Order: sequence, then structure tokens, then C-alpha cells
Amino acid sequence: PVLDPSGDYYYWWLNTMVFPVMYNLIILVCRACFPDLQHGYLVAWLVLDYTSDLLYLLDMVVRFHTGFLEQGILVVDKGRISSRYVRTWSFFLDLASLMPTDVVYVRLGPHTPTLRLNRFLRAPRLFEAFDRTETRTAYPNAFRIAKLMLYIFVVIHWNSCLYFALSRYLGFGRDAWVYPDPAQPGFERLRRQYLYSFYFSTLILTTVGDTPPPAREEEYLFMVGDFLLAVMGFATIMGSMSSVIYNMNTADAAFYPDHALVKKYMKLQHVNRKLERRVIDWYQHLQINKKMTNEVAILQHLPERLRAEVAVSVHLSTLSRVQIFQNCEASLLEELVLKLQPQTYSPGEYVCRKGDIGQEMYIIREGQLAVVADDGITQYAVLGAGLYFGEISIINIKGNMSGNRRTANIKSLGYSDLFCLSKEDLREVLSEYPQAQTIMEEKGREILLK
Amino acid sequence: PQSIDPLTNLMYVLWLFFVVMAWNWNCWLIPVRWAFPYQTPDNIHHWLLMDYLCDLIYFLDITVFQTRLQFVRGGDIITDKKDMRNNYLKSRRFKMDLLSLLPLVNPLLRLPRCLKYMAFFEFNSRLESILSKAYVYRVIRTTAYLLYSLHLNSCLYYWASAYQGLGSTHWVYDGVGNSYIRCYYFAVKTLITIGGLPDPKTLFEIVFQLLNYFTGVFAFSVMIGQMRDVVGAATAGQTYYRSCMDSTVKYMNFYKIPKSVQNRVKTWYEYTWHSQGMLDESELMVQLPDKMRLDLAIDVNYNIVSKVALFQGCDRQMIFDMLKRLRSVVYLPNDYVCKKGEIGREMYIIQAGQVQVLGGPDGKSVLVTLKAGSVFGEISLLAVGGGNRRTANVVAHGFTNLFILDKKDLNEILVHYPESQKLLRKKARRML
Amino acid sequence: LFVLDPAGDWYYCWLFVIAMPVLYNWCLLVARACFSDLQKGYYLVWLVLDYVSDVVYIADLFIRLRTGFLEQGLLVKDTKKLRDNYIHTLQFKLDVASIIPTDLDIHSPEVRFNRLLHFARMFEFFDRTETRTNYPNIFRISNLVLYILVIIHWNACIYYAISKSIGFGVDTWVYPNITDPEYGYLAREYIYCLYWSTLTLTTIGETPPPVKDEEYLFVIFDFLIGVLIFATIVGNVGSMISNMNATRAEFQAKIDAVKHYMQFRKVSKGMEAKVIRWFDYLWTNKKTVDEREILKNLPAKLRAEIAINVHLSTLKKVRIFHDCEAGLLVELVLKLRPQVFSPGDYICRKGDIGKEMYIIKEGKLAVVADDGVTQYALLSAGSCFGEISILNIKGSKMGNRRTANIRSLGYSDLFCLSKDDLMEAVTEYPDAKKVLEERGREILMK
Amino acid sequence: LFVLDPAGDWYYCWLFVIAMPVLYNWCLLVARACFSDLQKGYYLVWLVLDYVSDVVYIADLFIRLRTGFLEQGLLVKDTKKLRDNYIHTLQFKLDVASIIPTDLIIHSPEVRFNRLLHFARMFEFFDRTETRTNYPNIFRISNLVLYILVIIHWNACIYYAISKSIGFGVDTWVYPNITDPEYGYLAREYIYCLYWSTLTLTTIGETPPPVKDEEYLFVIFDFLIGVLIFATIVGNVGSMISNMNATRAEFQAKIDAVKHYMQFRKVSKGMEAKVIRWFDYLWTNKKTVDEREILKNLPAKLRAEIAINVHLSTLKKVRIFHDCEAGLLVELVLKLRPQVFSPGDYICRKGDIGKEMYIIKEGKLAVVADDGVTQYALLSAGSCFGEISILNIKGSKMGNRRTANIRSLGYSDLFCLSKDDLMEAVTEYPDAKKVLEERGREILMK
Ligand SMILES: Nc1ncnc2c1ncn2[C@@H]1O[C@@H]2COP(=O)(O)O[C@H]2[C@H]1O
Ligand SMILES: Nc1ncnc2c1ncn2[C@@H]1O[C@@H]2COP(=O)(O)O[C@H]2[C@H]1O
Ligand SMILES: Nc1ncnc2c1ncn2[C@@H]1O[C@@H]2COP(=O)(O)O[C@H]2[C@H]1O
Ligand SMILES: Nc1ncnc2c1ncn2[C@@H]1O[C@@H]2COP(=O)(O)O[C@H]2[C@H]1O
Ligand SMILES: [Ca+2]
Ligand SMILES: [Ca+2]
Repeated sequence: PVLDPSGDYYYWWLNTMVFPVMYNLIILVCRACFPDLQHGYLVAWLVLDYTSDLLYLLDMVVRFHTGFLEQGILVVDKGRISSRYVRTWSFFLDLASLMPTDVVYVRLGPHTPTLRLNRFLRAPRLFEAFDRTETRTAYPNAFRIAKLMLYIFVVIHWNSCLYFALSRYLGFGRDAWVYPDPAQPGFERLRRQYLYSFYFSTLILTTVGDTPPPAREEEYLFMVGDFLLAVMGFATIMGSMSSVIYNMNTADAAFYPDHALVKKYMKLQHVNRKLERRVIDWYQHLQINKKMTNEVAILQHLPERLRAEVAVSVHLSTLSRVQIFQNCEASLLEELVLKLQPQTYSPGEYVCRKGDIGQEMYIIREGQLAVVADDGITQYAVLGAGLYFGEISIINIKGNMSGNRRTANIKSLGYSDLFCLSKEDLREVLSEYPQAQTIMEEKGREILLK
Repeated sequence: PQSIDPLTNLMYVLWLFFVVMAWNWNCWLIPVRWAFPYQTPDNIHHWLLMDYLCDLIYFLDITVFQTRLQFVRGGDIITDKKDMRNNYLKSRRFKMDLLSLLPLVNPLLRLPRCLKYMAFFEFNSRLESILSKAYVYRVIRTTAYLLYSLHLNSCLYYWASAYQGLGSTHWVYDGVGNSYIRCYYFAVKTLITIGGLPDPKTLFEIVFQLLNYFTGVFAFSVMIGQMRDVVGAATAGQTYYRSCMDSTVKYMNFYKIPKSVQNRVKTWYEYTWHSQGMLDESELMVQLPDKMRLDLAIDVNYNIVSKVALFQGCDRQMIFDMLKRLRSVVYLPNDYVCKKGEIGREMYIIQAGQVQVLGGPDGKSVLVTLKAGSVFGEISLLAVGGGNRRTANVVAHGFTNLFILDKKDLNEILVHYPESQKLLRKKARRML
Repeated sequence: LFVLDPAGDWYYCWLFVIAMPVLYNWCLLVARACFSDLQKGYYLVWLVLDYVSDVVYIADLFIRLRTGFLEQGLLVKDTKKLRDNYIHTLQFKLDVASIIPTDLDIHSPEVRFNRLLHFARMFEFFDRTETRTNYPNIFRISNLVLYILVIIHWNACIYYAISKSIGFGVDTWVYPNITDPEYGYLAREYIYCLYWSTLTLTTIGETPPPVKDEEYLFVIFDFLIGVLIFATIVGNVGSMISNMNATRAEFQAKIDAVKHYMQFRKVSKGMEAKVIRWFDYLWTNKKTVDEREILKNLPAKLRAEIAINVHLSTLKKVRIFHDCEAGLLVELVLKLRPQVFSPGDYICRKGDIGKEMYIIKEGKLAVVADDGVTQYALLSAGSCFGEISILNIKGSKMGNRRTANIRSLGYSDLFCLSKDDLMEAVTEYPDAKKVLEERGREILMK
Repeated sequence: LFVLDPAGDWYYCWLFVIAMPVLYNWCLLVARACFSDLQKGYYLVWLVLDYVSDVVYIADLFIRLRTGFLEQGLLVKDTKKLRDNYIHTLQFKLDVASIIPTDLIIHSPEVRFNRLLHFARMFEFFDRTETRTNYPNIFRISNLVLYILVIIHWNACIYYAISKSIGFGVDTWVYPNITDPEYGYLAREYIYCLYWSTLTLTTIGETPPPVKDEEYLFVIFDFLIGVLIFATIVGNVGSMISNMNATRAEFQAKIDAVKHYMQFRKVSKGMEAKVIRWFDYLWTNKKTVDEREILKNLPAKLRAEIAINVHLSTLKKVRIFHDCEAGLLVELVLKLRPQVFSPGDYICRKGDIGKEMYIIKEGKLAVVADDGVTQYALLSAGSCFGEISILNIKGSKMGNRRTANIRSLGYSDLFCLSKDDLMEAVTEYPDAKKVLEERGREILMK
């Protein structure tokens, strides 16, 4: 079998790869800096060590079985994939990532964490899995906070390991800045050794301060670098975190946009309190039912061919119930979803009034509309959903009285959403399908009779 | 001056500056005299003299300068003095002025004198309109707000230190040295949230520090954020050009465009930014209204379009129409503006720089070297059916700016004036 | 038997009634449990407040069962339909568990923590108030300050709870011994713990250093979530004020751009002074905002009908619209666009082709002739002009050309109507141009 | 006579030659003045280097006299004009003051402080390098870091100079006495002052408290400057690093917007993957950036040269191109637009009127029957189809409609040219129409 980078099986392998990498990123520097950590759990490290190298070996085999897209067609031939892979710089990096240190492992010592530093070269594989997860995740903003929090903890962990490493070289108990003497009962344990280093690293990096003053020239240099790292690099991560909040702000601005902009223009004009109340009541609805004000801007991002298909599945229940639609070949549907325009109507608002030239097809996506007489005392009928009205005005009907003018005025009973389609556009739809012309002709002449 | 125009009167701007100075004196010296014991029976005479001068200028503003101010109503400017006084009376500004000027020795008795901030805002707006490079003044006013906040905290800290026993606790101010400097030091450490102060002991000290730190984090962040907004808005244009150039260079490096073309694109970008001060001025043109954009176009290009050989005095209205239609794009040096083979679709007017008409055996010769305020390319556009090609190649001797008139737009203005069209074609035929 | 309307103001009033007990339960339950002196001293106060809160929680069951829902654009009065909508969703199980009895000590507050699960009504009130209020930015700041003050209050209770588990006075980090009279009274305990949490959460520092290993882990965790809070305070509060002043900043950016264009083009001062005056005119009267840009999101039927209300005084003053009494006004008002002209600028000139008809809204326009010092006629607001030129008539002295110059004596605001939109109106009503021709004829010999 | 071109590479090299003595004077002269031990140990090192900086400065006067400026769009080579232009500027006065030897008016840093006035070359070199460097984002980070380090270095020297004025060891705030061997050497005194300046400017920790009133003024001045200027430079660095990941953000910001759309609309899970798969293809090949928006500033001629060289392989395969007229190559590349199609998507449908023609840039298309499995002819790279619909053929069997449907196999990228735009190129050049019509006649017989 040959894996597909677009396939889900390759994505699950990327998420599996990050666990050996994270152990390689965090534990190895901790083992090198802390001598008691290596000797304490020597058996437990080797079991997790060999699993990490075997996973790295398996990643090499997967790379040879992952196809690449040439001319838009996936390649399944293993010979041509291998020729591409060895040309790439990743294979050279991956060879050095698992470059065998066992030949020099025994000479340096029994086990040396410092020799396995070449495992750091597999880090680009981790970053690729972060990118692939973020695109297909259900909650993107939660992942960005989690990813930025992971970078914070690693940076503090590396700085805490360096502080303990410098303390051991200078000597414990030399002054107040360095790690205290292990003769103290609290600081004897290994658990205190890390917690104190992490607490010391947290104070500097997060700009809290409250640290013992340095006493030696080496310690002054270490604090200058840590202060300088905190002011820019830490502020960069928190600067990115504020953008994630601002991204949520933009999403909140996407919901009912320009709500305050409407209010300030209305309030300054103060033309009428009743017209203001209708605007507020309409705007307040769309927060409750949670309609997007404009979906056309969202669909604009998608390509035109994919724009029509996505809109088909959203309104599929409406399209099927229309007696016009799906005449033959199921191909008229792609043309009409793009041309249709959504509209929302308030109760008592006449969609089109009698004696007016109407240009809109007015298919009913949702909501009940009752056609009514001009006096309004009696309603001829009510249209539940998925029905057409006003189509007589667009089509040319032989022997039609006041063909441009609407015979009846229709009033929306409750809140309703409609799709309106222009006259010139409907003539294009009729020109493609002769059957649609017949249905308009027979239905439009019957209502004229009654 | 019986009538003062608020928008343009330098005298009015100066008077607003004086009123702002008096208001600043009041708003800065009221906390110090209220909290610190800087008011002595000897110094009180100087204090009353300064306060009397400030009250005098406050009174004179209302009496004269706010009474005499021209206004508009229904698009009509009014100079009448009684109507001016009535309009000043019917305003929020008069209400604020009288509320500040109500009389109401306690240094806190003059507290309603700081209600005059309409004067401060109008002075800010007037200096912001008149003075060029006002971003530095934006920075100055923002940092002045921050320093004023520090001042209030320094005075509040001294007030708390006076309310408790001086030197009773480590938090409370001991009293040695200059009082304002040490209290200001306490303010700087707490507001910037630096830390290192002696810890509070008494509940009053604890609640003081807790409120000071809380207000400090929120307000200080807002003041710093406003400073970042001001400096970003100052550098926004350079950021815009740098982003566009970075994107273009990154794209052209990604697609492996040759280095000569890359260098020519970079040179064009650099030269047009240094010369124009902007990239793609058409967008700013469409943000501006139609009449103002047209009037700007006439004002900038009337001399160039009027001093041409083809259309001199033929039709003033057609001159205005071409002032609407003309656009400009810089041409790089040694570039061919037109080639003999290509069909001619555009008319070029040289705003600046020198272009050389190339004609001769194997070309490579200069017949006429055109200068600024000249036209070329008319033969291909104005011919029998328009099918005639360009007669000779034209190149830029160096960096040059050309005014481009489209064939369709020029023909559109020609169908309205066939009489001037006849003369223009007659001259174009006489050239050949 | 009543069905509450979700859109009604009575539902919003009930949202305020439910929100206060939820806010009381969040702020005080974690403070009553951790501070033993708070529960004992004010035991009579908590009994009344808990009983008041418990009725409001129970009263929310009856309201939520009778809360209406919009199906097919119409609300439902059926009790069965309302019951089936709410008794099946997850909120009913959460709401029932909020009001389960604690009999299975009752007066103690650690057993009444089940009232915290009704946080849905708390978040809905803040969301609903933002839309209804006139000033959303200041309310958003007030909502965010309330959120931050809860965590600081919640952190203070946890810090005192940890100190009670370890023991007071056994090390420097914990709160000092309660038996000591200085630290005994409750006001000292609550303020200092609130003072302690604010310093740690906002990364102030100055807290006493931890001594034992368990205290190290809590302090490190408090700092890490503290920088999350500091990102919100810098981010949200800084952005709300920045977005509050976004209207002024856009206009100021435009002025600087035109000024930069002034230097590059070497524009004459008199034109430059004219440009900055006209900008200053718009800024003072606050007419720089365009209604067609703001109202473009709002659907067309309501958008058209609010526009007839804003210009109702001018449209009623139009003799053309009032006399015909036809239906062309509803579509033409949307086509109509505003234009502002500076004083001394000639809107129309004789010998110039005309493509638009202009209706004055607020301006003292003059029909000037020759130099322009003398005026052929005087024109007032609400009077249309230029309609003889764009509608060509066979019996005309001149065609598609202005007969007389039109100039603005002062700052004039008028409305422009293009020729093509008038052609659209002609397809609806062709009788209007014939009446206009007869009035247009008498202008020609005069 | 030698005239140096300002935009040439020789002038850019000289900007680097003058910048290093300016940077040497700006960073090390203040350190030599404050730290007295720095000269006395290294007197011979500074004497040789300072003579080098003086020689470059005077040579800069001669070079600036021979630099060229642009007049009337043409570089000026007249030496008299270059001399007349330079002298009138204020910059010539500053460069004159840099080279005047104050020693003739002892060898010490304070008498050589006049050479700091030649700082204009340093800022010009940084501006010129940023435009010509490969990655301007990493360079602008390094430029702002250099300003950060200089401010810290200067503030460290001021603190050491202030301590010497007040006295060493007189109080806790000042540097302790040099006479003590522990504190009295060059390595410690620069390093501790660097640590003091870094801690004070960044406002990260607490120095020993000031004692005298003058020391309070300097600490307040240092803290305010650090917040007002040093923090602003830091904030500029942090924002621009986030701008590097912002190029990933706006493509993602499209994705989060639309993913929220289908989540609310409850789109089927089968169509959930198709949109995600299409989005994953765009970022894998990094095709989400559109050249129309990114190259809108360049004129038509410069855009034409870029468009030809980007798609040189594809444009050479088109039958309408490589013609002797060559007007199609210049004109059509601006009108052409790209589009990417999913596998199995129908490029065109049989029996439908076509508004455009297509050229293959990358991908494989196969013309198919109703079933779609059967294939008639394979459309290779660079093939142009759609000529039958746009151009009418004599006696067309399909009546100017598309003869057969085309189905895409795998991903494909298509360049589309609208019929109206093509018809313009038909009218200008008749021969290009005939060669397309001749191709259509052959395929109509098939
Ligand atoms: N009794 C009815 N039943 C269904 N539809 C109707 C009835 N009366 C009017 N209509 C619709 O209402 C429309 C009003 O305008 P039209 O005359 O164009 O076409 C009309 C029909 O589509
Ligand atoms: N002898 C000449 N003197 C001046 N200008 C010329 C001469 N020959 C050609 N030109 C100009 O060069 C232009 C080249 O293109 P056109 O033929 O469109 O129009 C031409 C004239 O404007
Ligand atoms: N004597 C007049 N009385 C009233 N209105 C006039 C007079 N002369 C011109 N106008 C108006 O001024 C307008 C100027 O342009 P028009 O000629 O298009 O249409 C003209 C009329 O509307
Ligand atoms: N059998 C075929 N061989 C090659 N090309 C074809 C064949 N059938 C259709 N085409 C191409 O597909 C195109 C579809 O639209 P047109 O009819 O405009 O022009 C058509 C031809 O370019
Ligand atoms: Ca801090
Ligand atoms: Ca601190």
C-alpha cells in the first residue's frame, strides 16, 4: 500500500509522531542538565529511548511510501517516490536525526543523554503535524492557545534546566543566586531541584522579578540574557495570544456586524421611534436565530464550482420540494443556486403589492406567507414552504390582463426567508430547460382564470 | 476684529492656547496645594495673584472671544453681533463656561475650575489642523496624560501619608528630603507596576496599594496602548510600502523571475515611492469626493494640458474633460513607451523627464528629443480607421512621468465636439 | 397559562431577575466555605438570601417550560410543544440538578455548591444586554472587569483554603496565625488574601517566597494563568478603547493622506485651504459618515423605507413627486445619492453637458449669469433643477446643455439623481416628462 | 572626473565603509569617556582605530562631492552642479563639524565627541540595506535589536558616570568603591552597570533603592524613558515577528470563517471533507495567494513582463501565441484569470453555451460521454479548448454550443479568457482569429 498525504491515515501518523518527538525535546535536556534524574530511572529511560528510535525508523519507511502529486495525479509507484525523497533535504536531515550514536555510546559512558542530541533534527515533523491538525480541527482558537501554551512551558523548562546546569558548574551554596547547598533538608530531594529551578525560571521570564541578587560576573551575564529574552521573546508569545482573543473579537464582530453603526446613525437622525424599533426588533432576531447577515462573502472564498455544490446541500430540502426543480439531469440546480439571492421579511411587510411591477421569483425557503386581497380583509390562500408565487409577472402570458402589474398582494404572516431571482436571470433558466417553460405556462394561466 | 472665524484665526488659536495654559495651571496646581503643605501665609499672595490672572483670562474668554465667533446655519455664515451673542448663549459651551466660572482659604474651593475642557479639545483640534507633522503633538499629549496621572498618584500618596502618622510605618512617607520627588518615585513604581516597595502593614495601607495596583494595571496599559496606536499610525505609510515591496519580492523570488527584471521592479518601486510619496494614488482619489478630486486634477494639470501644441484654445470644456480622463504611471529609463509595429491605443503627455523619438537606418538615432509639456503618439490614434501603426519607436532618456489618455475616452470626448475634432485631425494630418 | 415571548422586553426583565442569584452564588459560595468567620458572623443574612435565591431558581423552571420558540416563523402557544422542546435538551438535566435538595449539614455552604451549575442564564444576560444597550463598548469593559474580579476573588478563597489545610504560621508563605490579634479579624483576612491574589495574578510580585514543595506548585500555576489574564487585560481593554476611537482615526488618516498629496503635487495654497475647510465643514457637522455604506448590510425593503423617513421633509417639498402622486418615489430615493459642494463652486455652467438632475436639500443656490456676480434667478431648497437639459425636448433652444450657470453662494448640501435612473422611472411612468416639458418650455423664452 | 551613481552597487559598498566608523564612535566613545580604565589599558588600540575613522570621514566629504543626483529624471554628471548642490544643504554643515579637529582648537574622548554628528550615513545605510537584502523581515528585527543594545549600553555608561560624580561607595545606590579589589576592575564595572541598566530599562526587577534626592530624579527619568521609548522598540519587534505568521493567518482566517458557516448550516459530513480537502490542497502547493491583488500597484507594462516570465512554459504551448504579431502575448496575459478544479469536476457540460475558452497550465482533462468512463481525447499540457463556442463556425452542427462535456481527472489549473475580451483581440488582429477558426473546422469534422 501507498499512503496519501491528503488521506486520513497519513494524518493519524503525524499525530502519532509528535509523542516520541516531545519526549525527545523535553526529557533529553532535562537528563543532561540533571545528573540525579539520569541515574535514578536508568531502566525506565532505556525502554522509552528504544521506542523513540524505533518510531523514528518507522517514519523513514512511511516517507518512502507517501505519494507525491504530479500533474494533479497521485503517484503510487514506489521507485519514483524514492528518487524524489533522496533528492530532498528532509532525507538528509532524517538520516542525521537517527544517525547511530551507539558506536560512541559505550566509550563516553554507560549511557549519555548528550550523545542523543541528534534526535532534535526531527522537529520539522512536529511542526507539520501542528499545521495539519489546525486546518481540520473543530475548534481552531482552542488549538492556537494550546499550541502557544506548549511553547511557553518548553521555553521555561529549557531555561530552568540551564539555571541548574550553571549552578552545578559554579557550585551549590556559593551565594544567594545559585542553587542552595544540598545539606539543607528541603533541597536534598530531586523533586525540589526541578520545582525550584522552574520557580526561578518563571519569575524571570514572566517579568515578575523577586529574585536573589547576582554576586559573580558569570551570574550577571546569565541574568542579562534572561531579562533580554523575557522582554521580547516572551512578549511575542503573549502578543500572539492577544491576537487569538482579537480573532474571537472579529468572529463576534462577524455576528450581527455593524449593529452599533446602525444605532448611531439612527439616534443622530432621530427620524422616528417606531421605525427605530422595527430596525432593532429585526436586528435582535438575527442574534437569536443566529443567521449570518451575508453568506455570499463567505462563499466568495470558495471557488465558483465548489460554491454551487456547498449551497446545494444547505438548501437541498427547499430545492427538492419545488415542483419546477430537477426537471432532468439534475443540472439546472447548479445554475440557480448561484444566481439566487437570500432575503428576510418582517411580518406585515408585503413582499410585492398589487399594481406594482415585481422582478423577483420569490421561492419560499422557510416561513408561511398568505396571499391576500387588495383590501386585506380576506386571504386567498397561505403558502407553507417550498412554493412559488408572483411568477406570472415575469413570464409573458397570452391574454394576460395587466401583465407587468401584480394581480395579488402577498403579506408575510410571520418571520420568513425568501430567495429572489431577477427576471432577466429567469429567462436564462427557462432558455436552458423547455420543461420549466411549460410548468410556468400551465400554472400561470390557471390562477389567471380564477 | 469684530468677527472671529474659528477655523482660520491664528489669534483665536493663540487665545485658545492661553486658555489651555490657565486650565493646565489650575488642574495641575489644585492637587499640589490640596495635598502638600506648599501653601504658606507668605506664598499665599503669589498663589492669589496667579489665581486672579487665571480667573481674569477665564472671564475675558467668555466676555469677548466666545461672544465674537462667526457661525454657519443653513449654509449661511452670519456676522451679525446680536445673532453671534444669541448663538453663543444657545450652546453647551456657554453652559460649561458658566458652570466653571461659578464662584462657589481652601485650595479645593477652586475645584470647578477644571470643568473647562471644551477649550482644551478645540485648541487640540485647531493646532492639529494647522500644524504639520502633528503626530509628534499626539505623542506629547498622550505622554502628558500619563505624567498627569503620575502627578495625581504622587499627591494622593502624600495625602494618605498625611492622614496617617508621618513615619509611623514603613509604607507611610517618612518625610526627609523633597516631598514631591519621593512621592513621584512611589507613583512611578506602583503605576508602571515595577514593584519593590516596602510591604503595607495596616489595613488602610493594604486597601490603598490594592486599588492603586488595580487602577494602575488597567489605566497604564491603556495609556501605553494609545502611545503604540499613535506611533503605528505615524509609521503606517512606510509599513504599507514595505509590506507591498516585501510581498512583491517574495512572489518574484518564489517564481524565479530573472534578476534583471527583479532589479527593474525594485528600482521602479523605490523611485515612485520617493517621488510620489504614495503608491496607487487612485484609491485616495476615489475616497475623496468627485468634485474635490476633479478640482484637484484641474489645479495640478491645467498648465500642462493647456500648454500643448495639438489642442491650444480649441475647447475649454474639452480641456476639463481630458483633465478628468488623464492618468499617470512612471516609465523606467531606456524602456520603450511605444514600438513602430504595435498598434497605437494610447496618447501620451510628458509631465516630467525626457523621451527620445527613435528613427533612422536600423533605428538607433534620435530625430527629436521631446521635453516636458509635450504630446506624442497622435498619429496612430487619429488616422483613417485607426489601423495605422506607430510611425517611430519612443524611449525614455531617463525616469519620466507620462499622462495617459485612453483611445476610447478620447473618442468619447471627440463625438461630443466634432468641430474641435476636425481641427485636431487636421493638425494630425499636417504632421505626416 | 401564558407563553413568554423571547423577543419581548418582559423576557429581558426576567433575565435580569435570574442573573443576580447566579452571580450571588458564584461570588459568595466560595467565600462562605473558605472563610469560617464569614459564615458564623452573618448567619442570619445568608439564610434570607439563600431562600430568596432558591425560589428564583425554582421559578426559572416554570418560565423555561413556558418560554416560547419560533417554528416556521410563528411562535407556538401549545403547552405540549413547549414542554417537548425543553424537557429533552441538556439544559433541563443541568437545571434540575441545580435545584435538587441537599437533605440527602444543610446550613453549611459546601453542600450548596450544586447551585453553580446554572451558569447559562448568567452568560445569556450579559450577551443580551450588549445588543440592547446604547453604549456597547463601555458595557463590554464593565463586563470584562466583572469577570476579572471573580477570578481574583476566587483566587483569594483558594489561597486561604490552602493556608487552612497546611496550617497558619508554620511557614512564611501562608497567611499568619489567626490567634494573633493583629491578623484575627475577618476584614484583615479577606483584604490581604484579595491583596495577595491581585499581586500574584497580575504578575506584580512582592509576595512572600514559598517554602514547602506543595506551595511551589501552586505559586507556579498561579503565575502561568496570570499571564493569560494579563493578555486579556492588555488585549480586550486596549482593543475596546481603540475600536471606540476608530471613527475619528479614519478621518484623521484621510486628512494626512491628502496633505501628503498636496506637497507632492505642489498644490497652490488657495486650493489647499479650500480642501481643508471643506473637510473641517464635514467634521464639525458630523456628516462625513455615509448612510449607504452603513445600511448596505441591512436588507433592501427596510433600507429603502428608512431612507424615505430621513429625507421626508425634502421629498414632500418636491413639487414633481407631490403632484404626480405615482409610485416612482420608493425606488428613486434609493437611487438618489448625496453630494456636498463648497461655496464659490459652480454646480452647473452654461455650455456644459448635463448627465444628472440635482435636487437641493439645504443650500442657497443661485442661477448666475456671465461673470457670476449677477444672478439670473434665485434657487431655494426643495426645488429641482437641470431636468430640462437631461430630458431632450424637440421644442428646445438647446439640447443636453445647461441654459444658465448654477453656483453655490454658501456651503450647499444637495442630492444627485443620474439620468439613467430617471430613464428607469420613465419606463414606469411616461406622463411625468410631458408635464415637465410644459414647465420646461416657459423657461426657454424667459 | 568621477561621478558615483547613487543607486549603483559601488555607492552601496561605500555606505558600509562609512557606517562602521560611525557605529564605532556611537558605541565606544561614550564607554571610553566614562570607564577610565578602558583607555589606559588599551591606549594603543584606540589610537590606531581612531585615525582610521578620521580618514574615512574626510574621504566621505570628497565622495559626497562626487555623488550624483537626479535632475529632470536624468542623472547629473556636471561637477559644478554637484558642488553647488551639496554646499547649500544643512547636511554639509554637519559633516564639516564632524571633521573639525578640536585638538588643534589633548587626546581624550570628550574632545572627540563632535564626530557623533555624522550619524546620517548610518541611518541611510540601514535603509538601503533593507531594500536590497534577501529577507527584509529578519533584517528589520536585527536593526531594532541593535537600537535596543545601544540604549542599554549608553544607559550603563551614564549610570557609571553619575556614580563617579556622586562618589563610589558613598551610598548603597551608587557603585561601591573601586579601591576594594573585589569591585575594582574593568570586567566587573562594565558588566554590573550593564546588568543595572538592563534591569532598570526593562522594568523587570528592583535595583538597590536610591538614597539622595538627585538619585531619585535619575531613577524616575530612567524608568519613564524605558516605558516610553525602550518598551515601544520592544513592542515593534514583537508585532513584526507575529507578522511573519500573519501570512499563514489570513489564509487560515478564511478557513475559520467558512468552517463556522457549514457548522451552523449542518452541511453533510461527505461534503465536509471535500471543502477541507480542497483547502488542504491550496496550502500544500501554497496557491492561496492571488497575483491580481499582490501586483495591483505595478503598471500594465511591468505586469505583462512578469506574467510572461511566470508562465513561459505554458504560453509557449498555445497555438494562438508565438505569432509574429506578438500583440496577443502582451494584451491577453492581463485579461487571463486562473482557476483550480477538483477531481471529477466537469469543466464544461455538453449542450451548454460557453462564455470563455480555457488553456491548460497544469493537470489532465479528458472529454467524456454521458457515462464519463469513456474518453475520446486527452487534453495535455498547454492545450487550448473552447474555441467552438466563442467563435462561430460556418454550418455549425451544435449551433454555437459546446460539442461535448469535459471531465477533470485529478487536480487541474485552468486559465480562462472571457469571449468578449477575446473578441477584442479578434478585431485588432484578424490573423489570430483565422488560425483558431481553422483549428475549429478540423475538430468539427471529427
Ligand atoms: N389563490 C392563490 N393561490 C396561490 N397563489 C396565488 C393565489 N392568488 C395569487 N397567487 C400568487 O400571488 C402572485 C401575485 O402576483 P402575480 O399575479 O405575478 O402571481 C400571483 C400568484 O403567484
Ligand atoms: N518627425 C517627427 N517629429 C516629431 N514627432 C514625431 C516625428 N515622427 C514621429 N513623431 C511622434 O512619434 C510618435 C510615434 O507614434 P505615433 O505614430 O502614434 O505618433 C508619433 C508622433 O507623435
Ligand atoms: N429664469 C429662470 N427661472 C427659474 N429657473 C431657472 C431660470 N433659468 C434657469 N433656471 C434653472 O436653472 C437650470 C440650469 O440648468 P438647466 O438649463 O439644465 O435647467 C435650468 C433651470 O432648472
Ligand atoms: N473529440 C475531441 N477531441 C479533441 N477535443 C475535443 C473533442 N471534443 C470536444 N473537444 C474540445 O472540447 C471543447 C468543448 O467546448 P467547445 O465546443 O467550445 O470546443 C471543444 C473542443 O475544443
Ligand atoms: Ca512587570
Ligand atoms: Ca516586578
